This record gives sequence, C-alpha cells and structure tokens, in this order.
Amino acid sequence: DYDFLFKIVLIGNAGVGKTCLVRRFTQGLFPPGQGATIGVDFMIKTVEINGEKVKLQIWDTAGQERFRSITQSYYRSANALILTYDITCEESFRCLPEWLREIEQYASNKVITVLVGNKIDLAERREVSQQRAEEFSEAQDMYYLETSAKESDNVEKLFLDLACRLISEAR
Ligand SMILES: Nc1nc2c(ncn2[C@@H]2O[C@H](COP(=O)(O)OP(=O)(O)NP(=O)(O)O)[C@@H](O)[C@H]2O)c(=O)[nH]1
Ligand SMILES: [Mg+2]
Repeated sequence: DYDFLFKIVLIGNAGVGKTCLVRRFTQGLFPPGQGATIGVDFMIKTVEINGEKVKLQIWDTAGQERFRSITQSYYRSANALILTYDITCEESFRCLPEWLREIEQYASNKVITVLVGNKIDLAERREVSQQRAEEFSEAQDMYYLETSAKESDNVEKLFLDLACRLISEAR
C-alpha cells in the first residue's frame, strides 16, 4: 500500500515530448523512435517523498487536434495537469492561452497546473526565450520548469516536486 495516490495528466501540442517525458520518468529510458500518441496512454509509478509512498497514476494524452475532445474527458479526474510546450517551437508556446481556457472548462477547480518547457538539450535552437516563458508563467501564477526527456534534465524533479506539493495539498 501507498500513503498517497495522485492522478497526473500530461497535455500540450502534438510533438512537444509528453510521451518521451512520461516514459523517461516511468521507465528510466528515453524511448527511441517514439511515434504520435493515439488517444490516451496510461502509466504508473510509485515514488518515495520523504518516506511517504506516493503512487502516481499518469495519463499521457494525444496532442493531435483530432483526439482533442477525448483527451479533454480525462481532465476532471486529475489532481494535477502537466502542461507542456517545446522550447524550439513557438506555436506550441503561443497555443498555451487556449490550453488554459480548456483546463478552465474541463478540469476540476481544485486542479494544480504546472508548465513544462521541454527539449532544453536544444537550448540554442529555442524560439521562446527563458525570460518570455518565465514572464508568461509569473502572469499565470504557475510553476515553470525546463526539461529534457532526451538527456534527463529535470525529468525526475518534475514529478517528485509535484508529488511533494500534492502531499502538502492533501493535508
Ligand atoms: N531533442 C529532444 N527531442 C525530444 C525530447 N522529448 C521528445 N523529443 C522528440 O520530439 C518528438 C516528439 O516526442 P513525443 O514524446 O512523441 O511528443 P508528444 O508530445 O507525446 N506527441 P503526441 O501528442 O503526438 O503524442 C519525438 O521525435 C521525440 O524524440 C527532448 O527532450 N529532446
Ligand atoms: Mg505522445
């Protein structure tokens, strides 16, 4: 048995690396030749946060617009949403207001949302500056972290810090 169970759902545009992120955390390896998610995928992992056993239930949703009505049906039952963009794609960033709008209608009003900028191993090809992203997230009152599923940068920290904050929330 665990001390806590939380339901985390990753969302964001197609191609931003939501799958490689979940899989790198949950399996410990960056998945080679990863293809687009069809519908929603589900993964599990139990983690120790300061002696507490926390089971994460993680839903990994399709980016592709055509699955969008179905991925949205998963929001209401989530404890947290990991909203994801790709630092090297300005449009995935520019989309974010629209995602927050969705989350407002379809997620629960107790949902925690974090923002992840993925693919920092490609930092020199970013199209959204660190400062832009931090200013957007300061405006949204949203925790922001820059990750690399590929090279592991901040992938563990992402979910372990969110678990810790979900613990505090449950108390
Ligand atoms: N350099 C680099 N490439 C990455 C990283 N994370 C994912 N990618 C790549 O970017 C592409 C998209 O990855 P994927 O995890 O499928 O993204 P997704 O957000 O789940 N897409 P979908 O919504 O279609 O399921 C893949 O080619 C994957 O290898 C990263 O941290 N760095
Ligand atoms: Mg995917």
